[PDB]
Amino acid sequence: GPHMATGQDRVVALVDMDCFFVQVEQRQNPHLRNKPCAVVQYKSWKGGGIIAVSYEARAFGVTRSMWADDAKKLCPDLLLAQVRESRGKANLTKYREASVEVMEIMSRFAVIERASIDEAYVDLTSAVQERLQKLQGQPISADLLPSTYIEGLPQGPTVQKEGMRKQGLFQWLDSLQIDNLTSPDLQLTVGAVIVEEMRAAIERETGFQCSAGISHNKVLAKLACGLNKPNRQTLVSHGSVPQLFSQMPIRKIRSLGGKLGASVIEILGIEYMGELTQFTESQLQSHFGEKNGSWLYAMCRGIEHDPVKPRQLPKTIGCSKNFPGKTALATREQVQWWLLQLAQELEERLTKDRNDNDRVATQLVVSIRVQGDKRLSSLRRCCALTRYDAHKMSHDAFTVIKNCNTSGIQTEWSPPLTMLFLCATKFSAS
DNA sequence: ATTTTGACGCT
DNA sequence: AGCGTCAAA
Ligand SMILES: [Ca+2]
Ligand SMILES: [Mg+2]
Ligand SMILES: [Mg+2]
Repeated sequence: GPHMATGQDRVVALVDMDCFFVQVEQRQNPHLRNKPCAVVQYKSWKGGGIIAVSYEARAFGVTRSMWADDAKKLCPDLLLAQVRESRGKANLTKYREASVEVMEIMSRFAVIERASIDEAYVDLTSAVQERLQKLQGQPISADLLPSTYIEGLPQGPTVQKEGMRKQGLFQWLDSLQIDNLTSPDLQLTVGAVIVEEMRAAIERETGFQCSAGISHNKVLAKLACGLNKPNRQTLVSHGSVPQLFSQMPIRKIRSLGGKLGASVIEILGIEYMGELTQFTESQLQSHFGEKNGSWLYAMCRGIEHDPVKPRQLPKTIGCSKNFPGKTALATREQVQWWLLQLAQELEERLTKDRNDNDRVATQLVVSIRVQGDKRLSSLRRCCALTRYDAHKMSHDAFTVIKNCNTSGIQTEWSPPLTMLFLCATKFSAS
């Protein structure tokens, strides 16, 4: 009771751009705005693979990973924007640069952890304390929270979505204890005010809309974010966790969407996150290991301590290309030419990175896949990255992989290569 | 024949 | 160091 830590010590937000690559293309081409549209890579095979989908097109059932020919079967008027191709491969530069726009805006408000090209965690604890001091116990107006949902509300004794949103927000604000600067619910509420301001700044200065979750840790913030998409933000309080988790499939919590979450379900014979509360910490550790067991015991109670790491820039810079089916590289000069294309894109991005961010990569990671291999990577080998030189980098990658060739033949390559991947890693300040 | 990414844990 | 997991668009 009095010594039971409740995981209410921080205010953490997760901001995620809505249908991000689509929004980048729609900002560039106004003909695509407010339309069912998608972003596609390549075009020859089945119209290209869809990698992002507007909410208008999602209403027709269009999804990511769909071939555009099939998506057009669901959505005959679907508009498409193609990823740029350079040196024979898809090139994501436009989206990386849009991401920088958004991340630099967010960093004005607080320390951020770049979580992916279009999402960042925000540690708002300090900013919240300062805003609380400036407000002088003044109550928080619903007008400061015009796109915020309070998960779990309204409850107790309208048929429209905005009307529900407002009633729950009213109930929340009417219950708030604003005279206590230490109340975690008030801190989350002020966090939500700041996130409204952050999201307005992002939209004003880029045109991009986003959603956000606000809660006491990264996992709950990430979950909250997805509850009301697009263009809305959701506050998940500590008190909301029991009800929220009671029907929440385990696979919806970050890191449990894969094999571990499957084993939790299988071994324990449960379906929802809240059912985890009925096991002791030692039981969970026995099944899933010391670290996972401790994490699960705390997480099913809404508690998690993983910090928002101060890192706005990616730690690796990589280029990769698949060679599916019959395109798999079967000659030496094929392998070498594609290694060079990858190395040239890598050198461009690396030189830009060094100029912008005062750092130099020191290691080159070469990874390949062989035809008929189960895994995504069949082999991974490192070498020194000493010069931002695409010919040297491609030569060194070839040197470290040349020995994979089972061909007794000079020119030929066997087994054929279905994937090449060059990654620059191990950055040092420059 | 989703493809092209990025972070982190285990041994 | 190399492999595997989990996740983004
Ligand atoms: Ca997104
Ligand atoms: Mg995202
Ligand atoms: Mg997504």
